[PDB]
Amino acid sequence: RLEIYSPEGLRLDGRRWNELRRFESSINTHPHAADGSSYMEQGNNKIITLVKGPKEMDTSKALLNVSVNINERRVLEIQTSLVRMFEKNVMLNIYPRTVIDIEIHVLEQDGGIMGSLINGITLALIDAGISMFDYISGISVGLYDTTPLLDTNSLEENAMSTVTLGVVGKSEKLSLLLVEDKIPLDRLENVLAIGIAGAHRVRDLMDEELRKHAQKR
Amino acid sequence: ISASESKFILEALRQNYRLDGRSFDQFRDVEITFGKEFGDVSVKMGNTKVHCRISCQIAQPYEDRPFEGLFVISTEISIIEKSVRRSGALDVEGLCIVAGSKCWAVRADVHFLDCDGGFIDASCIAVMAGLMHFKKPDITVHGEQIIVHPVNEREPVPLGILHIPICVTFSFFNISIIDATLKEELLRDGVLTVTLNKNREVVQVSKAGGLPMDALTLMKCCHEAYSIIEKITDQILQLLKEDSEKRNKYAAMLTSENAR
Amino acid sequence: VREHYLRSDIPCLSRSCTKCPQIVVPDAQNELPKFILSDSPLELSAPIGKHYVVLDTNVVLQAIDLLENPNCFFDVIVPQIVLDEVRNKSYPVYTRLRTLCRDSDDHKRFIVFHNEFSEHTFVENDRNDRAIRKTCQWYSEHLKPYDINVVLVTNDESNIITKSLVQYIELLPNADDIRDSFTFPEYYSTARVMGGLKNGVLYQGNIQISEYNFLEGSVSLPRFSKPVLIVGQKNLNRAFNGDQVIVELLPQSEWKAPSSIVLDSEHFDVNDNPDIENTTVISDKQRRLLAKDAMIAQRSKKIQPTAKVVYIQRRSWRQYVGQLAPSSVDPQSSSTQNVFVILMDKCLPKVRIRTRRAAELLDKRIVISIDSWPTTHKYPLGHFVRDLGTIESAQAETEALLLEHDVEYRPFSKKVLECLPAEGHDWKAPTKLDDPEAVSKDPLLTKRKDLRDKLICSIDPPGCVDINDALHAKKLPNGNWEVGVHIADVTHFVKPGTALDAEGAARGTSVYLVDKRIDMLPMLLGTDLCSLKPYVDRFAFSVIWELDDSANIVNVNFMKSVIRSREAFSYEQAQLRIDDKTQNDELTMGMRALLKLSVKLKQKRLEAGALNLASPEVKVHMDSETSDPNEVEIKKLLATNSLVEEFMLLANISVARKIYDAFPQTAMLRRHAAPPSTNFEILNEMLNTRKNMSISLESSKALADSLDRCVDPEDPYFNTLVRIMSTRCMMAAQYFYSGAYSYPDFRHYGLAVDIYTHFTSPIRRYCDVVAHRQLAGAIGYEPLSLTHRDKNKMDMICRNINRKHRNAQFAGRASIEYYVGQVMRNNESTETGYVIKVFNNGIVVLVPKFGVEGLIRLDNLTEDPNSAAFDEVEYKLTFVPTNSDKPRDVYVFDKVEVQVRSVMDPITSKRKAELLLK
Ligand SMILES: [Cl-]
Repeated sequence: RLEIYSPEGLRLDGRRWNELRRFESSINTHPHAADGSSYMEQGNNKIITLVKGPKEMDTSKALLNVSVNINERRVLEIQTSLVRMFEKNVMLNIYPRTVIDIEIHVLEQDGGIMGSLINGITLALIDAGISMFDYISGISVGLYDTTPLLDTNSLEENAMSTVTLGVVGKSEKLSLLLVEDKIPLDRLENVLAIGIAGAHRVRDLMDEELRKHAQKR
Repeated sequence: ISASESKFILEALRQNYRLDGRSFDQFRDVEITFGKEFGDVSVKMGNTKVHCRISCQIAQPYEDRPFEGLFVISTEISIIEKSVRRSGALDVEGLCIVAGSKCWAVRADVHFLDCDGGFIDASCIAVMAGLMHFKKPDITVHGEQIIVHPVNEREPVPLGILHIPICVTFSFFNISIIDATLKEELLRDGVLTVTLNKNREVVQVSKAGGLPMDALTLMKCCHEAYSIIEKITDQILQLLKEDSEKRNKYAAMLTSENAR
Repeated sequence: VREHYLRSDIPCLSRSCTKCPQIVVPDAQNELPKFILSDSPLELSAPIGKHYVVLDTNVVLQAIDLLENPNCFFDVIVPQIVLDEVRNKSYPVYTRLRTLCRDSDDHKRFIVFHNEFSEHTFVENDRNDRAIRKTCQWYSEHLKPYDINVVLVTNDESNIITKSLVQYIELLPNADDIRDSFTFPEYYSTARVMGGLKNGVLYQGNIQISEYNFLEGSVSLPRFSKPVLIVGQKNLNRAFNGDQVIVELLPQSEWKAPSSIVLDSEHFDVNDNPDIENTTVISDKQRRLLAKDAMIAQRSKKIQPTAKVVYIQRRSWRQYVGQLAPSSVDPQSSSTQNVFVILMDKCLPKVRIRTRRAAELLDKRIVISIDSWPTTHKYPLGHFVRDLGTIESAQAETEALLLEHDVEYRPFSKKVLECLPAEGHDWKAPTKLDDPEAVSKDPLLTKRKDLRDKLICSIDPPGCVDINDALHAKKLPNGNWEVGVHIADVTHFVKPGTALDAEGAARGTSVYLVDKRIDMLPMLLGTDLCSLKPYVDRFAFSVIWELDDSANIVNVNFMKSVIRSREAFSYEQAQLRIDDKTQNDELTMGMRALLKLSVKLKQKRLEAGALNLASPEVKVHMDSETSDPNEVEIKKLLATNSLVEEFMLLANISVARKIYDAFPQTAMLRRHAAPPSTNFEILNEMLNTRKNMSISLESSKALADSLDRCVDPEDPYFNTLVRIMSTRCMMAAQYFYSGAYSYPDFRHYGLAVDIYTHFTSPIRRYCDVVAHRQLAGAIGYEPLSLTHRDKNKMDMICRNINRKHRNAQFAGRASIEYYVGQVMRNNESTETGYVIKVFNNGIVVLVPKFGVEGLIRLDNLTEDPNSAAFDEVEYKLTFVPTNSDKPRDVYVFDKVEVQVRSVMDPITSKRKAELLLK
């Protein structure tokens, strides 16, 4: 048994309500296996994402494919949700007569994979040099009583309703909104408010590494 | 859809009317019809017609979950997923008979007759109408592990229902409309499907691609949706009460528990 | 592997940190953390002076009671790691330690300091002792500037002030006020049990659990005069009240007297966690209690045969009503949870269930079912069935009463319809009995007599929905009096082998809650057609006597009749008419004739040793032979009550005889056994010791007379109390067919009559249905259904109706008990009670007005229990009341004053509305 949210506002891992968990990244993790590739740790989450770039079939478009491996229903769901997002988002009209194959491997998961999955893919594609409209970043919020908790580990998804959002750049428009368990209508908007800020931070963190890796050479 | 007919529908929405007369926030008049057997419901939405049939049989539970029964849906044209179970609409823990060894497996086979959109939405009314109109055999489970149960000898019992979730599907253009027809549906650029119950909780929301949508436009949708969901809940409830009355002409004279 | 982040946010929490208020961040609601612990804490002698206290985990587990005490721990720090270790050993105690923090105020204050999350305090065998130590150093260093010092109370440098609990308490100003701190035996095999049975060394029985100690039970056995006791968790061996059980006697070294302590599941072993698919913490409160009960057990005279349960032959398990233990549930977590359910029956243990909706169901009255109770689990395991609604809900309460007593409340089967008359409310008694169309539609009419000239009237309580019984009286030419009891002819309407009959048979008897009536039979019969309504022809079965000046029976006749009641009086309305000398018409004249005759009939029965049930308050603790539901507030009786009663009684007697004489095999009858003189032991011992009196048991007359002798010159009412108390000792009457017993066993003991049956109330009772059909046969009106000659079927009817009656009364008395509870709460009312029981840790009070018991518990009777005196010979409890300072003696039979208020239990997080002493 645990205390999900102390009255001193401290959670199981010692975070507060509006605090992300640790988020570190790498790009170009597989220079030969892929055209782009990313490795990403988000809390205890751990994902390799690989885009085997525009290759040889719509003549108007490129075709996109997300393949996600864990180490059946839930999987195909996760997949087809991510193909949908990144179909809108990638400029498939710049790469006609072509396939982009996104192959993911989830090494470890501990709450909010979907959000984690999104950030990984986004990183892999920027690395791929594939063009897209904006940068979608992903995140989960959960509702504890009257208080949103901003980045849910697995013990947190079990004890409260969760919302995942994928956010388009520094804007407030959502590419993806998945409200996954019950939330009172009169509390949804505030939860979305927190998702959007955390999502923005994730992007901000994402941007740093892309800055960093860019300075080597 | 011809290039013309598409130009005509799309322009009309830029003006801002819909070819069938109804407005952007308007859900097709819902027509619920109950059949002879309990659990047998037929829902009609403009030119969309769906039939659901609730069935029920002893099974067993999963080794994971000894203290709860099973609920399966199966659709077959001739989201829906989360809602029903997610809401605690159907209390699966109340379908446990003997922890670990015996329980109820409930089914809804949903069958689409004619489709003019509203597949997700009509499906969900159908299951919920079905689920609330259905009745279980009566069992005697004295014997600890021995289950007795029939049939006309005893009157069937309802399932206990804790929310009535309803879906409303918004189609978007490049501008949002509720319960698209098929032709409307084919030209849409994006989908968002809000489920709520009359208790005012958002049971589940789903949006993946295409048109990026504002926090406020989600909220705006949830409200437009809720207002509908009342009507449909009050409708489903009245049509049960009217069905139950028709089957029990003489309830009034038959009550045991009479007030002082 | 869990993540772990370290902080600089986390405050001292001392109202005098002046650095921490700049470490600090607003919470979600943009509110700065309120600092809790005081500027000026308790200053002890130095070194120490002004100090905060820092609790070790084992101090909390063993001494949570003393922590809750309002006179000792004022500023306390709970290291997060101690909070955690406590919550894993026992969630209930954790719950209680959080309440203390939460409820921090001017008197007492507790905080949690998250030692494991600060950069400063976190530490990397038992690391956890060093963890806690470092908190104290940090808080010492942190606080020095304000003269505040840390003390660490423990059990098992130094440079940190470190004291045992014993040692900390001794340093206090008011130091010397010190209330200071598994497997069941397998059941036998079949072959073994059977062995033991064949040799007479094992015994079959029905375990009744005692009503104030869920861990004491008894089983009646022929060999033994008093009930054989079964005492404790182990010897009870997972039985439930009701279960058929096999027992073995324990050696006499193990025999025990009836326990002197009260107990329930809610208040025993309260520190346990439920656990599904663990070193126990015993509270000091409990050690101390089971001490005192063992101390009493050492010395008592009058020990009785004790046994132990070796096999469960029949499990009593059904669906049970209960509400969750808030102390086992996390109210803000949507996870699935192992939790405890407290059942509504105080006899039962509590149940483990695992549920996805722990938090949602938390103030619901729910239904559950037991699945198993194996040797290696301290509690049964069950599973959630459904939610009846909220605990205040009232409609959810009615549903629970009915469920708990297995009373069916659903509507009547639609198969019943077809058996009621086609013409429903338009049904009419024929004008001419010899009418030919009528005679074809129903040929039995020829045998029906016409009593429409009889000046018949009825008398019932007011608000009577169904009129079963009616009466007339006419003076005969010769001097004698013709008298008539005319009963609803339900048997004309309710035919055997029909859905309608099957139903009433199944139901057995109508049921009455305070707010609700479960009908045995459709309203169309009971309220309309069968009821002997005024100014309407109505079929009846009539017993007409000719009675002499002395009330003797000169003859009797039985006949299906037509009748038409001239009037419907309530009892009061009847009393009025008779006492109105201006009215002297024939019907009135008969009414007065009834009363005078009735008074004699009762004298007849008193001189045969009938029990005096004149007081209405006594009348409640028995059956009512009219089938009248009890009132909540006991009304005073009038002459007319007895008038109606003695005549129903007479009709019952005369039918009993006739139907026996025609059918010695299978006459439907009611008997009442004389109690064993053992039942009265505790009463005469209470009566001697406290009152210099006693009740005599040679015979029911010897007793009746001895009650008349129990008179307290001090108190008039005492006498009636004694009566009320001697009735609890009486046996239950029971229905039975004549075949199963011999004649001198037919006796009704309390009514003092050779033979008896229920006949005057067929709408509300199925026994009278059967006796009507039987009488019909006895007079040759119509042949008896073969069903009612079939001993096998007639046993199954008897078993049932006795059960349904038992349950009916129990249902109805629980409804009253629940309403009196609300009425005293709602009206904040003060009422007069009498003490009928004294335990070491509570008393039981009767509230005469409502004729209801309740238990006032010891720690609801005093702020300090540990100083109380119990005397088992003197039937005396001595204690210091709350809101007062003087020692108080309470004894059995003491007139007290009582009231109801909402108490919140510190152990049970629940806030019920308990009964208190004014
Ligand atoms: Cl590589």
